[PDB]
Amino acid sequence: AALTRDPQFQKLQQWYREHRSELNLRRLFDANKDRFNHFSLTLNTNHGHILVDYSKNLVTEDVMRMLVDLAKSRGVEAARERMFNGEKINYTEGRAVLHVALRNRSNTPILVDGKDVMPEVNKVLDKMKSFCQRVRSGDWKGYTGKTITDVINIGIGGSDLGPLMVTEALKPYSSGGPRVWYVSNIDGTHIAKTLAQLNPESSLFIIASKTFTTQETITNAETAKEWFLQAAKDPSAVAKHFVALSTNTTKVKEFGIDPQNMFEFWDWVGGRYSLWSAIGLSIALHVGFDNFEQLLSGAHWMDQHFRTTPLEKNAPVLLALLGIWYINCFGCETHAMLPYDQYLHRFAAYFQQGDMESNGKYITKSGTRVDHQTGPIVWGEPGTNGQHAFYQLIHQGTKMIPCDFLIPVQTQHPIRKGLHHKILLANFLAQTEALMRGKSTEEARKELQAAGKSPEDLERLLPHKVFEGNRPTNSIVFTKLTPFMLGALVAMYEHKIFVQGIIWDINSFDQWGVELGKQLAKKIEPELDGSAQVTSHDASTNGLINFIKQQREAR
Amino acid sequence: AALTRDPQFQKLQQWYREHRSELNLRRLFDANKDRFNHFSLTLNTNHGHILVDYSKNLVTEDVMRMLVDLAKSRGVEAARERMFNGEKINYTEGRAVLHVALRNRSNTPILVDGKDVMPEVNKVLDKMKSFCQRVRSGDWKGYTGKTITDVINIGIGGSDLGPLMVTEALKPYSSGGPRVWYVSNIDGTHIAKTLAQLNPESSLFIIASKTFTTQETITNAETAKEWFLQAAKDPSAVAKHFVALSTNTTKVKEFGIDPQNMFEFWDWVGGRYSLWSAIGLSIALHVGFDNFEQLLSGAHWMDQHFRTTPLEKNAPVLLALLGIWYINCFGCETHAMLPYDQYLHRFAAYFQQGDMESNGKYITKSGTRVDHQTGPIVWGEPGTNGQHAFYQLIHQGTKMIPCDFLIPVQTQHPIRKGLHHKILLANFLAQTEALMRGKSTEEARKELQAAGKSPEDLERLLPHKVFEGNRPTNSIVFTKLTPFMLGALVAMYEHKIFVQGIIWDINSFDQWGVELGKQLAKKIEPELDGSAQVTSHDASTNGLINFIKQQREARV
Repeated sequence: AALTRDPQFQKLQQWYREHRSELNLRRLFDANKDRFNHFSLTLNTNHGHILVDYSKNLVTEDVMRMLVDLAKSRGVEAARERMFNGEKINYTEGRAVLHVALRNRSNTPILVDGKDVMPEVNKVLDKMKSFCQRVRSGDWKGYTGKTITDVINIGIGGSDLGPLMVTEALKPYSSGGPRVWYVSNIDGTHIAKTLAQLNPESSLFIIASKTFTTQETITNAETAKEWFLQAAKDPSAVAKHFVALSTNTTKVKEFGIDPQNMFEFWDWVGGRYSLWSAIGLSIALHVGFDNFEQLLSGAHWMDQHFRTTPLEKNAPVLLALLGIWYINCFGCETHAMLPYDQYLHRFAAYFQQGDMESNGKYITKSGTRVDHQTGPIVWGEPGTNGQHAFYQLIHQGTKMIPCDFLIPVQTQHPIRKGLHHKILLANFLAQTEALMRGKSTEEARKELQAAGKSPEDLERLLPHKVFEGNRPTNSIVFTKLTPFMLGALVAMYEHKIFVQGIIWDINSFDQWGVELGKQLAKKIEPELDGSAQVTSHDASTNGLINFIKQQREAR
Repeated sequence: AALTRDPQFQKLQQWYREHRSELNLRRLFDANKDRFNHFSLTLNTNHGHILVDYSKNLVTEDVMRMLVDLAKSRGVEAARERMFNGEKINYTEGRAVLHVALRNRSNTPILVDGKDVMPEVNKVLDKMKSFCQRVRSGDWKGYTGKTITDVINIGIGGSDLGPLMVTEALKPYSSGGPRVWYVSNIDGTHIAKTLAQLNPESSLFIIASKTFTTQETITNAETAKEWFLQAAKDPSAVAKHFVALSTNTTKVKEFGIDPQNMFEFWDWVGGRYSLWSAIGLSIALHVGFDNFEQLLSGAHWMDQHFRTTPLEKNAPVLLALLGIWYINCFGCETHAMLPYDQYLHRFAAYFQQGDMESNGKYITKSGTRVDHQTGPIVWGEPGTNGQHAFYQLIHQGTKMIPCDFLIPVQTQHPIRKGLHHKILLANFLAQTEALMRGKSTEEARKELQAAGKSPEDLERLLPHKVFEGNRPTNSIVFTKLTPFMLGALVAMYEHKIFVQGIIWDINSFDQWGVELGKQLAKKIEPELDGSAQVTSHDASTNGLINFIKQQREARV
């Protein structure tokens, strides 16, 4: 595969084989009091600063140089330019990759097949702005003349996770907006428990689906429309309560949706990169279009940082390279994302899709199977909650787990004269310090003697109180989690994912891996109907189906 | 370490070396039309059936036999009896491990230091029952004479995740109960945004902490009490709106809560095993104490299953053993929990604590460092949501990821004459079928030809459409997600975690790993006050602190 044959990758491997045991963070920090300055970036966006502190990583200046040389050798800069120039870098689907055009506040032309996309982008944005103002002002009324109080986004995957994560993160900015609800699961619990809390007269449903044929989304959409019409009766009332994020005008009209309330997007918007498009309509409804534009503008800022900054100082590149080091050299299967911010409680879950569906791949551009690792398993919960759930394992288990710790300097809720945020910050800082430093046998012994333990007591407990440390982390600290700042942070990780995928020589922008399960579910659905035993699959699938049929009729 | 020196483990590692490249699930199923019968268990709890189908695992009868031989050699049954008999098996802390006592509905005596714990378990349960009846009926009035409409649990870690997961999972059983809210993060967003939605006249706060010194919980509690008194003014009104769940009578009294408003538990209730105790009070308030007793009864049934069933047919043991196989022979770092149930959306997150804080260890009973893997990273989201997020990596990534797929046969919401649940069941079944079967080059080529692709386009696309398969799963199917059945399922994984801990010779029941971060946060706290530069740590900690101080004063 391309990566394994790359001479800079082999150089990196050889260094790792020879020098791994020099990489002790305590020793590295004791030997270089300038280490923070050498291995951190400060970004001034003009709308807050971002400090990317990567100094608690198992790197030296030589390792960083080797990693930048690998990004050069693997052609990261040229790939980036192909992305931004509208070239068809989604090569298995023959498609451009232009989430960057969605937020191109400069309106610099970006051509696909020699035709600037920016006018179509801005046309949809202008329709979003108009519709948002009509709904939020009370001008748009439901079928009995009431203003909209609840907006229900129905969609799966990329049509769900981004808008949910952002409206959760930007909840303080929703004054004057309707409540937002997200229905994604086909499990009928999800739509049913949502509908039970809503009034049809004042609810607006947003059906998010390019095809308007997606099975889970359209089934949920049909269930919502049945509930709605059980109240309203008149099919013409659907057009006051249902809009579409889609291009299938025919299916949209057939559903009962006025086609001027179809908000379009394009094939070069991947679902897991789509919150910047029409898919973000629920964001703009909730926090207002001005704040949605701020979200776009932050992403645009980070797009320019990624385009103009030398690789050795380029935040998404450096994040990507550190990840390559831990994945392909240390062999770490996972990457933890730990935001110390309750509003970001769905941030890690968003990047499960964005990272794992992008880079959970094993065929390269040439059709060759990889012979190395690709994307990691991403996971996490917000701090400080995760501290009382799983940090025991991060500190004292048998797994090396690279962690990104993120936090805003300024809280949206400075209650108690700042006391809560002060304690939050202190834990953010202490945890990465603890992971780095650990606590030696001698240090733990001293503590146990001071506590008065008997000599046999102390020797018993002592090994359990030792922290081996040397556990690496990134700390990402930013002034305040505003719409602009969130946009910049999300875009940063988008470009990290891109850089990693170029290095591995995979297509970060397709998802052929979802097809087999879809095909097999369609074959099973009709077999569940009626009471006959099923024999057409492997013995386990049959056995499960026949247990299901047996237990359908248990009291 | 003990495990590595165990002769049955060595025989497992040899079998793995000599036959690993022989375990292909398509071939196993083709060779053995009885593979599902031989590699599944059906349990009749008398309150729903449980099918634990472990046949899509990379195992043969010989592996399963070697795995059970390991369980006997590592002494799982004796260790189990020690736990159930009240011995001090939390050996680093000198404590018993008796969450099974909390749900011991048979009231068989369990002695600790020569005294039966059951009378006190039941005294607290009776107190919980009376309190829940009074609050739920409207008998219990707030300071202005109103009934309670909102219950707010303030607690973190083990005093939060359990009660939250269960109230979320059992939301259909909460008709007539007050709304429940969970405040856990120290981040002031969490309490602030909650208090803004509440009326002090009808909100009941529950302060949950064994110790009652958890800094996050006591700070949150003080913030809530300040807010409450801003409206109520009269400090004696606090006894009508605040109760405590703790082991520390004295710390609770020192906070200013009336002592008959304290619901006690005991040092042998680990926080991450504590929802069965007083810590479950918010569950009982929300769904009623009768449904809480069913939850306890479910766990009690699984406790008896675990205690009385031969190892080779014992559900928690078999799950544990399959985990050992994937962790210590295949080297899988992670274990995914994928319930096809939106009500279980917080189940995986609960077992992140239950599994990873228990078995995320590296020192054995003899004080020796392990020289093998211990507990995995647990993660997951409910299906079908996870399906559209990260299954691409499970199918076509470079990682082996043992997955548990869980689903109830009967939905709580049989809308559209069952259509939604039919589709959910189909996806539940197809995904494990797909992970097992894959799709070969030959099969993918035929599909592309049938779809009319040109030879150039076919050959360009073909390798991307191939699924290597052979990815193993458990399927856990149960009649219905009732209070009883949730109790049985949570207990089943508790005992899985116990068995794995005994096999690795670690302590599943301590958590010394959390101390260093707590000590270092206490030192940093005072340093954040005032504008002075901090120089007392490593350069990164200093540099972060000084950036925080710089930017605290920024106007964005």
